[PDB]
Amino acid sequence: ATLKYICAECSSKLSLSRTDAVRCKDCGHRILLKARTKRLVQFEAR
Amino acid sequence: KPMVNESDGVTHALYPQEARLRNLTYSSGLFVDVKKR
Amino acid sequence: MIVPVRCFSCGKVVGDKWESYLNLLQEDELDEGTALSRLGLKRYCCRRMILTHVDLIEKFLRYNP
Ligand SMILES: [Zn+2]
Ligand SMILES: [Zn+2]
Repeated sequence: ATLKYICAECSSKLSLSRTDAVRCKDCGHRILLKARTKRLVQFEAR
Repeated sequence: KPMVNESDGVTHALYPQEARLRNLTYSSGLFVDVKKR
Repeated sequence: MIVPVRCFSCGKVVGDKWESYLNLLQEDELDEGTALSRLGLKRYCCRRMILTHVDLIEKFLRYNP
């Protein structure tokens, strides 16, 4: 139910905000992606 | 061997892939045995 | 980089023939030139289509998240 971020390696949903640094629970690997949009995108099929 | 000495953190063993993303420099330590006399 | 659904030049689907083709190869041990022919790929347009594809995706998959 709802997510905000993700880890490059240990692909695990996070969810944060200012103050709590930008790392992850377990492995540091301080990267993190930003998981898709909720409002699905549509495509021409040509 | 290559490593990231970031503050508010220890010292991660840096791998290219990360330096690329994080804009870091895949470099390492230069140590020399000085003599005090 | 996945098998081309349908051949650029003429139109014949070719989306399926991949696995078949890759099979009449390592198993039934035939030579490409023929395997294709077996798969119904007459004219060279559809023919070069399969014979040249580099299925990179297989490497792409070997990655991770
Ligand atoms: Zn993590
Ligand atoms: Zn063709």
